[PDB]
Amino acid sequence: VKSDDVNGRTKMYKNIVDGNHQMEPGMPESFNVLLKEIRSLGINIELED
Amino acid sequence: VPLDGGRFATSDLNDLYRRVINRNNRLKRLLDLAAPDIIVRNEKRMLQE
Amino acid sequence: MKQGLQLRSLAMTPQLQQAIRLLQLSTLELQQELQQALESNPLLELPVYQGETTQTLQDYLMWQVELTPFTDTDRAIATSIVDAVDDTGYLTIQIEDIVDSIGDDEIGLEEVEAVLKRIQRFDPVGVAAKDLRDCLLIQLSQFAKETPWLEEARLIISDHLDLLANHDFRTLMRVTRLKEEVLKEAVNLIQSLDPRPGQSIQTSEPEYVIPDVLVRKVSGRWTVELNADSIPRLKINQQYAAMGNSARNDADGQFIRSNLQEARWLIKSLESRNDTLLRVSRCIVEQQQAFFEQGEEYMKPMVLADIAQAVEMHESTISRVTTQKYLHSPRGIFELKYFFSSHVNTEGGGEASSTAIRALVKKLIAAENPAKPLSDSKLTSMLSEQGIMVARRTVAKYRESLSIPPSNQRKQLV
Amino acid sequence: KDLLKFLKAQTKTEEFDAIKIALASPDMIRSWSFGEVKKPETINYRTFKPERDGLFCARIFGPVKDYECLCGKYKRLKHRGVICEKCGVEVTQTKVRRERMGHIELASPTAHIWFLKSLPSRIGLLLDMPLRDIERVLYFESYVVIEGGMTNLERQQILTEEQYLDALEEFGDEFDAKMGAEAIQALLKSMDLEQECEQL
DNA sequence: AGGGCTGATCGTGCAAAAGTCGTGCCAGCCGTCT
DNA sequence: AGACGGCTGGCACGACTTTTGCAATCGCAGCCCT
Repeated sequence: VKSDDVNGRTKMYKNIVDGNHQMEPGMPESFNVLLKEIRSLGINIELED
Repeated sequence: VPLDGGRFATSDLNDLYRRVINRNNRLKRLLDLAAPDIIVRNEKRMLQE
Repeated sequence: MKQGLQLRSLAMTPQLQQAIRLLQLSTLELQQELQQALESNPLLELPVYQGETTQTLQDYLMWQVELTPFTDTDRAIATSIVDAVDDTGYLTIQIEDIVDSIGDDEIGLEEVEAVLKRIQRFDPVGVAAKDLRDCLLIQLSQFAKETPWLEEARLIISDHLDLLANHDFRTLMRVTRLKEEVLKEAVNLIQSLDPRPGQSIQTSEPEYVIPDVLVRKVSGRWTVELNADSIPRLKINQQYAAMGNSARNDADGQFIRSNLQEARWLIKSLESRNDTLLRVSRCIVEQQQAFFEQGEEYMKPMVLADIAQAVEMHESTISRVTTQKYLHSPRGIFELKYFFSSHVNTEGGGEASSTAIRALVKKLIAAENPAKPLSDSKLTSMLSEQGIMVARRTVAKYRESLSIPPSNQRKQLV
Repeated sequence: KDLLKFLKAQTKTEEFDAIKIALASPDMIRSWSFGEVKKPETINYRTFKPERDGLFCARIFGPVKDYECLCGKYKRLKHRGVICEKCGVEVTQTKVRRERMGHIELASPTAHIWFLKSLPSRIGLLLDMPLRDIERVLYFESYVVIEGGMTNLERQQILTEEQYLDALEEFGDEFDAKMGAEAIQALLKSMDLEQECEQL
């Protein structure tokens, strides 16, 4: 929660208003952006399990 | 990063895709024309530089 | 004097003609064409950004839609309503356009209307107005009913928009049977209904202008300077120029020479376009300095043949390449043809024009009773008083050109 | 699209357990490659419109700010798979606009500043048979011997540009010698590391 | 052995058919006071 | 409670513009066709 990417800000606000108080691990959204990198995905041996 | 509004001043966000398309299309055209090895090689050097 | 022998050239057609035809085009038309041409010649030469948020413009409406509980289809329809909103704040594309583009039977008119009504007034009130009018009704209903004269305002806004369009207060009072001048409070409240609540943000309409020159009017004698940065520069690849003579192969040298000749012709064409434009622009700025200074009201009758005779401008190359030239000056941004004003009659060796007439008619209609605008006959009288002598036929015709209601149609209750 | 799951499918995430980082082959590289843009222009103040096949261009790098297109056709979030003819770009969420790199080909190689520059100069291992000669090969200026047993030249033998010309003149059309990569890296490309491992 | 025949080069207008404005002109119409 | 009246725009004609659609025969001399 505590920074900048307002993308899950909407989800956080909706969950809190619902009192859901829930979050999704997802990816460093910025490391998902670093995959966007990945030498342009050049390095994607990423064996997500 | 437009500080003043009139000019954006992309703080280190230049795109070389200009050079990409330029060199690739030029190589495609001159390849059918049996381009000089010198011009082909200079394009090669700058192409992957 | 008489006839005997003596006397004695010619131009070129096709290739030179094509190069010349390229210049009559627009500025960016020439720029994109130059890019496409240079695509061939081998012998020529902090992730993102954002604006106001929460206050996030149309995207703020999209987020407030994303800020409420809705299903996938409701969110998709709200997004179709929001993304299909123009710079005026209303829903740019109606529900029917979205249904046709989707082609989805699951998304229906009822479902789309429900999703849009859930998104009718969230941030701010009256977004995706879909022809604001029911948006005005939504603003009135969302506004507290405790406001006085709200019933009269609602009755007027329901189906009396046409009567208010003509500013016919008498017709409105006769139709709605409203108490005279008691509906005035309701009408004034309707005037302050915050139209373009969407445009309040959506009117972030950006300003676009690429004048082909700048007239600095440097100490008078309006100094026209060509937009050299906007003037492209054609560079020849000198490395190819040094890599062809050494070519022991004749075919490569011949192809290089032909490419060089074509590129030189193109560069000369662009340069000639620029130079002729500069000369004619100086001539016009001399002619339209009164139009440049006092304005379109003092816009003199300017013609190409007269300008060509006055500045010794091209007799036909000018007539060709004159298309699409724009200038930024103290008056504003003006087109090339905008500089030349038509011819109108003036006695006593004086002369008259068209843009002058348009601005004068605008002033004269402004110089009319707010209840009763200036008649086309009255406009003719004003023009004759100015010495224009426009007469009623051209007066009505230009008022139609000026697109303003004249007396018997601009008539409003005082 | 029934639109009853398109937004539902929009929100998804993976476990990303035991992630690996390694090289690849160009197939996936062009698999990422989607668009084609031509110009280096940044932004046009003439019309305040995106560059056409330029930087931040349409038909490239993902969707548009709204589901509306730069040209103006198929301007709706409801239009999902329909592609307007005026400019071909996916009309969807702007999130994919961050999730779209491109690939640049230009059809020819040059120096990798990966080897011999870091604290470990992988140069020798990175260039393999070239052994720190890939940088020299990055000039297409030697056309070294590729193969040829008839000529008195090894397949993995250095033949500089003058050496290549002399080989072609003397050995005739028997001393095969190619550039790009020029000094040694092409013969590296035509090499097997199993014998090198056994020899080491 | 005699004829054909070939184009390598040969580049700032115009003209022509078309269109389009200026101004007029005209026909119905509505506010109203008769 | 129908005509006045100016609107007001449809309709008109010429009058100024205008855009496109337009490249050669050189020049020999060798080569091809006869």
